[PDB]
Formats: sequence, structure tokens, C-alpha cells
Amino acid sequence: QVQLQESGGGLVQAGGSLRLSCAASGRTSSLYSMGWFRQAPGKEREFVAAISRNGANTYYTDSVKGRFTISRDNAKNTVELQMNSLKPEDTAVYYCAADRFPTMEVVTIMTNEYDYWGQGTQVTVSS
Amino acid sequence: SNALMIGRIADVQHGFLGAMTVTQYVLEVKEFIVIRCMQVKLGSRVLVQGTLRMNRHVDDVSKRLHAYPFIQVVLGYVKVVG
Ligand code: NA
Repeated sequence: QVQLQESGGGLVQAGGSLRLSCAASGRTSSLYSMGWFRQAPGKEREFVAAISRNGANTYYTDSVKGRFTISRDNAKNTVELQMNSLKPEDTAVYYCAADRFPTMEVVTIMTNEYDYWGQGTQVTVSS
Repeated sequence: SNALMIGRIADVQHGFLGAMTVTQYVLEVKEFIVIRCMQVKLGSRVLVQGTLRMNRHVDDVSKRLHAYPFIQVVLGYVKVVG
């Protein structure tokens, strides 16, 4: 009863930037923590960044700290990921995800606990 | 203010707030309350001892103050009893 839809992916040169956006539709009242994830071919899906329902608490994987910023707009039901200083290592399909766990301020940092997933968007960073 | 409660774990969160990792559970007592911990599985029947926190926050959309209550386990415990 929830649909997530990513946008904003594509190709950039190393050192460049992209802004990913995820729009939530359907039973959005059931959604709390929101997150961005990524997966390269033949590799496990990894946590990138997540944000609490109220936006007060965020969490980032070590390799993106100081480069990526997650934010949300609860009036538009969107979550966004500003990606600066991109490296070839950031090449992957990026997925937005939503968690149903009912908490205002606590951000979910466990991949398998997210309940809804977008179809994903490819990000490619050339050397 | 201390509380002692019994019920079933309906959900589990491995989370983060204010620089600290936390584990939270949804306890179905049907009403629910969150347990916050600073062998308990989904579906476990548990007894919980801790501090009842009203945990009031201002809603981003309505700008109204609401409680987001939880039982704080730090002194505190959650034991499987099923
Ligand atoms: Na969940």
C-alpha cells in the first residue's frame, strides 16, 4: 500500500555532484524512518544514509560522511540525497527505502528492517 | 516514574539517536508501546521493567505537541517469559 519512486540518477565525472530524490505515495501515514541504499553487481546491498521521521536524527555510512547529505520534506512526502565530491567507488544502483517502525526521532540503521523499496536508480561516476 | 508490563514483541528496530545506537521494540499489550533499550525476538512474550517516558515532540506538519511514549530500559530489563 506504499510506492517509492526514485529520480535524479545518471552519469557524472569524479569530483562532481548529483541530487537524488524519492517520492512516497499511498499509505504514507505508516512511514517513519527513510533511507538511501546502494548495490553494485554481485555485491550485497549497503546502507548509505537514513533520516528519522522528524528529520532530527541522521546516520551515514563512513565512506560518504562529509560528502552526502540526506534530508526530507514531510509536506511533500519526499526524501533527498545530495551527493557531492563523487568517486568511482560510488557507482551503484541507489534505492530509497521506508520503515514502518513507529518512532518519531530514532533512525533505522539496519538494512533488512526497511519495509518498502523503490525500483532504484543507476549512478555512475567516471574517472 | 517506573512501569512493569507484559505483552508480545510485534516489531524490532536497530536504530540511532543523539550519537547513540539503540534497540527499540513494539510491545503489544490491544494497544502498543515502544520499549527503548540503550534473546528478545519478534513474537516473544516478555516482561519489561523500566521508566515510562511521555517523550513529547512537536509534529513537523501540524506544529502540535504530541507524546511519543516509551519504556526506557537502561536498573531496567526486558526478560523473555513465553
Ligand atoms: Na520495519
